[PDB]
Amino acid sequence: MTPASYNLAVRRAAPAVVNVYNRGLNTNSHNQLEIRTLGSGVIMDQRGYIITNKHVINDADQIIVALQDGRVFEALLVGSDSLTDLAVLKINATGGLPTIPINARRVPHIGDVVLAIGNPYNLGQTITQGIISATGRIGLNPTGRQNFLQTDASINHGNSGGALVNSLGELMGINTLSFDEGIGFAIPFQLATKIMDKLIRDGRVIRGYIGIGGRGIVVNEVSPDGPAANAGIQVNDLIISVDNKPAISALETMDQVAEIRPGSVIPVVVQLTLQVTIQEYPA
Amino acid sequence: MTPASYNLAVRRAAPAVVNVYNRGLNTNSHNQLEIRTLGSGVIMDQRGYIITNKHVINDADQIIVALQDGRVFEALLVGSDSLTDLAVLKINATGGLPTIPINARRVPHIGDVVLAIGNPYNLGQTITQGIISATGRIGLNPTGRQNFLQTDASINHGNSGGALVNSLGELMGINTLSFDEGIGFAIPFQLATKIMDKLIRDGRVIRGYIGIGGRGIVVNEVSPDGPAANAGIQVNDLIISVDNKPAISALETMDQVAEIRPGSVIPVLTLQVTIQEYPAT
Amino acid sequence: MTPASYNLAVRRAAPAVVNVYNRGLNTNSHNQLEIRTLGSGVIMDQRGYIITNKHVINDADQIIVALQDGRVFEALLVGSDSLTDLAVLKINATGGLPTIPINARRVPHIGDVVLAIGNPYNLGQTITQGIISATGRIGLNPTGRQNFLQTDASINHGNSGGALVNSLGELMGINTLSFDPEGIGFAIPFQLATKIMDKLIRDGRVIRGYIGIGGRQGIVVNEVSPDGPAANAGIQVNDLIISVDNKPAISALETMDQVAEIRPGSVIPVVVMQLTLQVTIQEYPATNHHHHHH
Repeated sequence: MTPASYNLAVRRAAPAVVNVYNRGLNTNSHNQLEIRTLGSGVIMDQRGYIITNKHVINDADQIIVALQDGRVFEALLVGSDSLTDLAVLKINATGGLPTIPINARRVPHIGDVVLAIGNPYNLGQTITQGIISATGRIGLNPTGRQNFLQTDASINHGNSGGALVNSLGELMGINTLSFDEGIGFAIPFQLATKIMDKLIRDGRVIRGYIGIGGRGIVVNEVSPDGPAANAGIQVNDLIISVDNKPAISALETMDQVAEIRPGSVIPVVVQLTLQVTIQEYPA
Repeated sequence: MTPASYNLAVRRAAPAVVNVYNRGLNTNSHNQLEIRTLGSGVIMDQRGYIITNKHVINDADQIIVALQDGRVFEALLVGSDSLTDLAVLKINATGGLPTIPINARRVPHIGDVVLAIGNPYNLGQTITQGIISATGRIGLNPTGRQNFLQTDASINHGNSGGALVNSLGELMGINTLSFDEGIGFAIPFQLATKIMDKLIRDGRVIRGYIGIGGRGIVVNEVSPDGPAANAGIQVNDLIISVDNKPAISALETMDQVAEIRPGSVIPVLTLQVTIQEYPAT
Repeated sequence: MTPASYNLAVRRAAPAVVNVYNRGLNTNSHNQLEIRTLGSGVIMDQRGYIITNKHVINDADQIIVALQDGRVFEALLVGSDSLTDLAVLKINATGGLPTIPINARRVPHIGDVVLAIGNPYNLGQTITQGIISATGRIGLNPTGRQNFLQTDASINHGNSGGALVNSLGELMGINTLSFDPEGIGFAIPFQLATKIMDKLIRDGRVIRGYIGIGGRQGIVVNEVSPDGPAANAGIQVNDLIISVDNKPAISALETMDQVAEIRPGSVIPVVVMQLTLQVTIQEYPATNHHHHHH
């Protein structure tokens, strides 16, 4: 017979999970480059773009990336995002690079078997398995850990920034050491992809803000003094059209707003059409 | 090729797992119902019965149940049992209720893949995967967590009182934290079912108690003047037969004793013994 | 539609996993064999040899083994090995024994599903599942936890000395509590455990060949310990080894594992760069200092 195994997922995806090293110049008294932090990362494509955790590369003076095939490269930071604890690096790829399998049409399901791939510097590349416990949201509106992907695969320091893949080796998400026990989190791959593209284009993730709450949609708390204030909007009414389409849920409405570029003026129903200019999510 | 997955089990079972909120008036003073303890529960049937843990509902003064589909209900406490940390609730079943898949003929086996489904109101409904490490006894004589079903599927607070199902979505047990590292406990579903019915029938679990720790069956203790001392029972003699059936093993006889109602007199020479309700905990 | 299950692996392998009890005569204040330390062990074959952990049987005044089917036996300590934390026990059972399924041709793969079977006397036989996170090395040459097999199957006190098996019930390794580790367990790869057990059965201890080199179409000497088989012969520091005992000297690790396998006292030819040199291999420097870093 054939022993049950997830080796196919490993062979397919593991070569694209790298070791990421944050090194500093003022870490020791002799001003010699020294490791301050370690982590994992995922090569996204052949141009040399790698996704890792922001907390892994914070304040580094030199970022080194090491691959399983032995190659070592210095990486450049292209940008980071505190809300997702994601950062994007850029290595100068010569001779081709291994890249993570991705299936943009695949829809992750609660209960899908998942493998967490991390290259802890304390024990070599490691793999652990669990399942997807909650799928998380892929929109740009920040809502906290409860909306990241959750899994019971062991996620720890030698995993963080590494990959979460299904049994086919396809990228399900980017492992991230906690947020907000026995449960780990990851940024859904669909959001991790959107964030990387935004970080390459602009050097930061620009989100659309409107300062409103609720749960038609009832404006529960909308007095952040943001845009919703400097326009037609009371602290106790019900909005209808987010812009030109129904405002079912608050969550599924803050995502539309997040994608709206700052400076844009849109029509917020409530039926006195009061226009508002979207701002850039607070620092 | 399709990704390996236990989503089938999830689709079938998760809608039947609910959040349970234990509110309390004499929570801090305004004398207003403040949420004191959260938990999970399993909707068992269309009559609206729900199984959760006894620790979740202790001192509630008001219990609320929220289903994954959004509906919220006030719940009636129909009974609870300390020995198994189970409690039964009942809610309005009018509009139809999602129910947990259950197969009474399904024999659980060590090695079976199981999913632990808990509805914590902090990170939402969470599903974890493991296997059954030990099947546990389904008898009524209380013994201890050791005889409960054991699994390595993460069992925590946002799980406690929730469901443990197999890959078909069928109920294997009810997750319980602890009350007779890496391993969690659950009440086997066959015991949970028997406990729930006894609670519906009498409002409490009534257990037979003879008081003969037979560690044939070699007796070993009958000191608390138990209904054994008050009959033809020594202190270190064996037991060839009880209630008229064989006396093969001790744990299968104690579950048997706990199954006969208190008062009744049966043959245990032969000084017809009288079973008396288990000692109130 | 039958539920997903690893019960088959359980039925084949769990019977071979036993409880091991280590007692001592001066445990209490009455001078009676008092259960000190517990553990698990695995019956490797019908003759009655059993593998368990060294730390479980250390300082044992009497070792007893209890099988799942009830049978209970007193056991003989045939030997142990600190480096791998393994020990071998022997029990005389004339009525047939349940043995662990073993397939010497199976090659373990990273991602293979595994079950950790531990027979503790606190919760009964325990079974947990995970996968192989890293396969580990199988040579005799000392290495430390980093090269044992790694798994996310949970490895604790009630597992140690127990079995790690694949979904067919075949032995992948022997569970061992850490070495050299958060939610990661270690096991001695079965190929290594089998070699160790054979050596313990024959010699009562593991005898490893030593050549005295730390050299990382040839090998580059890094160090040449004082008074070692290499030190006391043609070898100083930057010498290029072409082959040892007339065998292509490709890798340092392969060559070191090859030396560990050579009986001490043997005299072998070591080609360097042309320059043939006769070296008499010694026993591996006796020292329980290997996993300390000190």
